[PDB]
Formats: sequence, structure tokens, C-alpha cells
Amino acid sequence: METVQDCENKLPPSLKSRLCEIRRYEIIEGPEMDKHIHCVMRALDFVYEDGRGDYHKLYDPLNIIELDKRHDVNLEKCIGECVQVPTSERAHVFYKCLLKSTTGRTFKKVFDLMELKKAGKVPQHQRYTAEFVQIMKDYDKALNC
Ligand SMILES: NCCc1c[nH]c2ccc(O)cc12
Repeated sequence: METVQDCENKLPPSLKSRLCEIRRYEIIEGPEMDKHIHCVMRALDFVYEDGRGDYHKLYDPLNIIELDKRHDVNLEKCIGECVQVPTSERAHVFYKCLLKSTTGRTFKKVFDLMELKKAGKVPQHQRYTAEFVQIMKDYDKALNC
């Protein structure tokens, strides 16, 4: 039960400085970022221990928000990619691949929702509403973003 907060508190100071880029889903390369994104993808329960994207953790959640045959396709593609990289880089390649796909748009909603559900900031059945968007913005503002 390590949280996304636990992971950010742990960042090394070259990245702590760039927290707001990170939390904007902006892509930063490196083995620093490789380890942090493994930490967060595990905290949000999106990847296996070795960093492989879990299809079944994302498929239904993505489709509930945006019903789209493309989630299947993008999940299969991005899981395929992450398997072919080393385990240090795997979760981060999965994450990066998804954000670049047409699934990115909905992935960020699912990611935001899970982050705040796990933080106990919104109820477990919370949907992606205008209120939620404001809750996320205020949450980031408290972190200086
Ligand atoms: N609310 C999304 C925050 C967020 C998006 N991508 C991230 C990557 C790492 C992290 O600690 C946080 C994030």
C-alpha cells in the first residue's frame, strides 16, 4: 500500500524540481523516471511486479469512460512493446506507449480517478465529472502545481 505520494516523496532532487511536468503526464526520459513510473504504476495497480501492463486493470475502466474498440488495440500494442524492453524500463514504456495512443485521453482520466480513489479523496464509484476535474486541480494546487 505504497501510494503515488510515497513515490513522489522519494524522487531524487533533479525530478522533484520537475514534479508539475510529471503530473501533467509530460514525458521525461531516464532510469530515474523509469523507476518512479514503475513505483506509481504499481501504486495505482496498473502493472504486474515486473512492470508489464495489466490488460484487465484498464480495459473495463477505459471502456466505461469512453466506449471504444481502440482501447483493446492500444492495450495489446503497448503491452507488446513493454514486454520487449528490460524490466527496469517496462512500466514506463507501457505508460509512455498508452499516452501516445488514442487511449491516452481516457487513460489520464482513469489514472486521475484511481490516484484520488486510492488517496481516499473521492468515493470508489466516482466518475469523471466537472466536480472531479476541479477536485484534481485543487489537489495539484496544494502540491504547488
Ligand atoms: N493526477 C496525475 C498525476 C500524474 C500523472 N502522471 C504521473 C506520473 C507520476 C506521478 O507521480 C504522478 C503522475
